[PDB]
Amino acid sequence: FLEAVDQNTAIVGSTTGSNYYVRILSTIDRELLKPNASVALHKHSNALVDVLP
Amino acid sequence: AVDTAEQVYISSLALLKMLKHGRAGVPMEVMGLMLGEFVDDYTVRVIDVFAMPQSGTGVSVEAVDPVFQAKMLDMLKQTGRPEMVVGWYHSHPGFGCWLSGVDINTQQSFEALSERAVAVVVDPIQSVKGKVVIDAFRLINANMMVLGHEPRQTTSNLGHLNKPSIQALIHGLNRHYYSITINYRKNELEQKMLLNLHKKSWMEGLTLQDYSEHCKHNESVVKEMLELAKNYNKAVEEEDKMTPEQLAIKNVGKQDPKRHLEEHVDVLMTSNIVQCLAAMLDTVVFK
Amino acid sequence: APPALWDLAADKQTLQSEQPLQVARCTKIINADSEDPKYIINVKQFAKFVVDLSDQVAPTDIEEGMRVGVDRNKYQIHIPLPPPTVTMMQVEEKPDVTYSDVGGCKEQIEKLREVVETPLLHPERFVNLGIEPPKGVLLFGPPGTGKTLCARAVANRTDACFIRVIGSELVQKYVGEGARMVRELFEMARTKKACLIFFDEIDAIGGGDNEVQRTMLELINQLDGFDPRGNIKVLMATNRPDTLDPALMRPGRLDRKIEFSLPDLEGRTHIFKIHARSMSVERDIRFELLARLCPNSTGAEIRSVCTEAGMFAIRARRKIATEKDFLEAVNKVIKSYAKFS
Amino acid sequence: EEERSKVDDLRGTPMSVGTLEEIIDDNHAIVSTSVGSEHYVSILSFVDKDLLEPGCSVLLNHKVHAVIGVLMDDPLVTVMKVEKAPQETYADIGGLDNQIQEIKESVELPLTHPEYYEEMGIKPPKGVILYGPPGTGKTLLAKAVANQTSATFLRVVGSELIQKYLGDGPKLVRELFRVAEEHAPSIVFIDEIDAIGTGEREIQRTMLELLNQLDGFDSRGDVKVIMATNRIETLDPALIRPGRIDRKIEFPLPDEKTKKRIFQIHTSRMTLADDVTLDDLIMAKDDLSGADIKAICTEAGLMALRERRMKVTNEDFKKSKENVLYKKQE
Amino acid sequence: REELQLLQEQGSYVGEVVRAMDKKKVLVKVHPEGKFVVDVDKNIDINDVTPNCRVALRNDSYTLHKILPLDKQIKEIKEVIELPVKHPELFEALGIAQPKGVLLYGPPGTGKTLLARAVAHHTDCTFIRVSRMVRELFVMAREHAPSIIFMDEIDSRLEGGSGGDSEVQRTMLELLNQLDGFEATKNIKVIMATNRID
Ligand SMILES: [Zn+2]
Repeated sequence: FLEAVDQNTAIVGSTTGSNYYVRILSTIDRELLKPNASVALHKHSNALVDVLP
Repeated sequence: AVDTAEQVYISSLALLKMLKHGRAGVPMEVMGLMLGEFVDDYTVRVIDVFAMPQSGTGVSVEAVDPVFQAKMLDMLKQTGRPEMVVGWYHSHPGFGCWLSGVDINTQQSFEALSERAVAVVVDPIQSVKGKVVIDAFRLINANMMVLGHEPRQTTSNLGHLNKPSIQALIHGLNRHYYSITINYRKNELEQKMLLNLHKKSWMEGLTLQDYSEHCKHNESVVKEMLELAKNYNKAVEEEDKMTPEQLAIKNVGKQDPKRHLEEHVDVLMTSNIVQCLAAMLDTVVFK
Repeated sequence: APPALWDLAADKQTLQSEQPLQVARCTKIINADSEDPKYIINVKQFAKFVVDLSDQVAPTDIEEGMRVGVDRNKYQIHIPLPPPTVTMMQVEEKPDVTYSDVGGCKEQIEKLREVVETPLLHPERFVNLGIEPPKGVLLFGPPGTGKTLCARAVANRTDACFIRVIGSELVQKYVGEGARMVRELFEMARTKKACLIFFDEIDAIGGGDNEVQRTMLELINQLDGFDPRGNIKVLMATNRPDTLDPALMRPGRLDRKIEFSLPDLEGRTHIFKIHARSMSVERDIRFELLARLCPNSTGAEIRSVCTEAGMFAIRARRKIATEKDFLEAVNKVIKSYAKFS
Repeated sequence: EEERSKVDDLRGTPMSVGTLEEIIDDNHAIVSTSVGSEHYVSILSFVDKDLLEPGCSVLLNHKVHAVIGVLMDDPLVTVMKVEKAPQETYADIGGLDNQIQEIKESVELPLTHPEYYEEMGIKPPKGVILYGPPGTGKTLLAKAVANQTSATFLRVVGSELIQKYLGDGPKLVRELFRVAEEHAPSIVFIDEIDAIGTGEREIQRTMLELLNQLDGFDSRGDVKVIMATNRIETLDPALIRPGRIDRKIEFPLPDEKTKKRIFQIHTSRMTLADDVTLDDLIMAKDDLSGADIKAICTEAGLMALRERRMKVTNEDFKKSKENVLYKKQE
Repeated sequence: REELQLLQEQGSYVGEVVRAMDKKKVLVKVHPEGKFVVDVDKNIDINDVTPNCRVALRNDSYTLHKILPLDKQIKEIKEVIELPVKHPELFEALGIAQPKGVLLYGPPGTGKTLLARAVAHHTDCTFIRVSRMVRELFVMAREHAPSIIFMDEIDSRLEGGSGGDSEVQRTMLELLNQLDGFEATKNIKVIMATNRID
């Protein structure tokens, strides 16, 4: 995760270095919106379910 | 110069054969042939669908062996399968379901006999297991560029044809390449045989075996899930002790996306298994 | 837009012509060939590929390390294509100094004249009278008036001035171009019906340096190797004998090492005789006088005498040049420069 | 109209920006990108193919890369040369009349007044190479300005244009050689030659390649190249014989009299008071060019112009002279 | 589930526009092997998209979505700091020419931080400190004008170092040109600090 630009939508940096713009899912609260966090999207859906400690 | 509103009938035969063929849908190009019967102009029904052996060349007109095709078709003619071929299908993994120049060339060569020439491309590789939405493809005439593209009546089903609304492939390559709607059909034998077969696929053999397993596991294993369930309940109540302060201060607006209600409702639903199975133990003990 | 109008109307057939010629696999170049069916190819992305040859390209038209068009769908070679700038930049066809500039070397000018003039004029006399015409000579040592006999050799050919090659063009960035350079200029030497090729400044490619050892040892493999030709011409020009590898590999094919230091009293008047077609010299000026009034005046030094003296003759605003007007430029340019040197 | 608005499918969403390498006479050119993808497709409309000057950025697509058009893009080329005709002639400066008639006679004889140039049959199309100890464009542009009266001019100042970017190579020298080819009646002026004085290994090979292309091995007499540096010791001895082959001269030390003449020329149009002495002005200076005395003539004319007067008093010109005394000592 | 097709879109890229073109075809600098010039979607105007900024661009349609980002010392200082405490509004009515700033030269034992933060702690106003990186804090002081600004880090022949220092001398000269220039807002009072040849 790189930055959060607004509510319910943010940007996420992929492993290859390219930054991705993906709307986050509504079920996830604002606790997972930490700027320096280990976010994990899906391999196809590219949606985040939970972050890793 | 005439056109109608055609619709491809898809039963569970071709569907499940495209699902096993999708499991065998390796990155290597695969080949298949669809069969059926043409009853009128604007309807097409598929019944028989089989697979073809793979080749190093892949999808091509040279890979289609006419003596093997006609041999298997003749072996279907000596059996109870008096249906002629209606089209050919394949898989396009990774690069999208669109058709390359070779595919449109072998489609142009294979459409000389059948005017319809139904084409279906299955791609279960990147498609999630939630939806199995599949689409059938068609070939447009090159001489129709002056007149309207598709003079197809009954424009109601186009709303159902607008579900594949990818912003690159459909209208990214829609020129000289359109599609057609897909509907299904299910008789009572498939409905009751497959319905009872799936309910039984989620049920037991005698249907009385694994009931007492959980009825008596409520005392051994579920007790741990009940203690942990109470640990989550108290783990939320420790914050619910702090909630009446904020609710006693602001009372305006909601900032916490957590509801703290439906999760506890679900905990009660998992806790009601003891109540629902207590009567089961009462029946097993009674008679 | 006016240029795009007729081509815009001519863009209709580009749709029916877009299906062909679409093949482009980044023009991957091959490396070698173990067998005729399978060809080992390497793309620029550091990915080695192998594919069979198509039916549209003959196997005899395949060259080692040749950039050709290749499909990205069938991976076959549809059509080849003919295509550094220094190679064609180094092409030289210009008239220059003739034989009249013999620098006093009575015997040496025959030792090289019998190999630069006679083998071309008498091909049968040297094959029947002997076993083959001579190889060539070797001008080296002190620079002095160097490169004058090179132009003398270029204009000395009675048919067409040939190509000369300097050696200071091989030491550049992206080493390895020397191989293809010498192989394509020797291939063009095969195309020019056994033409003669001159190689100047061997000291700029001889004497880490292993990337240069590739180009100069391969150069020796192309000189001693009689594949282009082993009879036309061999000649190297260097300032120092500190190039030991060409000195130990030269006895195989090169021969007749000679010297050319300075001309004599009767030569400088002949360089003035070739300067009779230079800036206008009045008939009152005697070539023997100006030639005898300057010792140690090699053809390059007196070429600079005519250069600086030409500049002062231009600055004099005169219709013609007179010896009394530029003799100060002569003895100034030889004596004021001879003081420290 | 429809044929003009029908090619929008190629320039639509599947569009990219690539880098063309060269144009082939077979109407299929070769392009490149970050990974160097080479695709050859028959050309289309909206392209020029003549003034395109291959080796720049072009327009590509996500498709088979049919070239639908081109997109031009270099601000550094504009600041290279001046296209105006300054009124400063060879008769506006004195003392070096021979030093200016050597270059005037050197490069004004070709292509102008040709009876003393083409009748001789020499044609040394190399030109002289000078150097000014003060430099700063004042002396070297005061000597090169003689050719700027009635002629096309070409100016190159500083070796920064090679070192301010990645090692593209001598391609910019090829651009100056093609604009000089299309502008043959011109004068090439290279100023502030500090390539080796200021990777470093590539500067030597692009400088020796600059010497190679500057020698004119394939071109006839086309243009006169006049180079101008500041220190003659910075240039290697290898840049001489293939470089300066016509003539060179030396510039005297501007201590008192050359600064008196520079002061007279910089104070000939302006009006100064009677009490303005010269010995203190030519005494307080020490190894100064003309750009700072022109700067104090400008700020002295403006500072004296603050009182709506054009006369420059002595105390105000000493007050502006303090900028000269401080600037060289800072 | 309608958004699930946009999940199947394999996400979207992050576009960065560097130059706008007048032909309604804006080039956008993207990830390497990018640089995809394309016309933006029809529901979003072109002129609003400013160059040199990052935007949201889809990976297939290439459409833009939106823009992205001591009792005597206190007795003598009461007139300097305790004056704007109780009556900040009637400064326009007061015509006694209140001083712009005050200086305190000497050994900074007590009075550099405890006095300014103590009396300013009685003022209950924000206390901005200085702590080239010397102009952005001045822009922050321009944004948050009402405060007590105090020099603490700077308190420690002409030359280039006196020109670079003369940039901050120019900063305080334009502090006398803003403070002594025109009162943009009430309560603008600062405190100087200097102990050496300066
Ligand atoms: Zn494929």
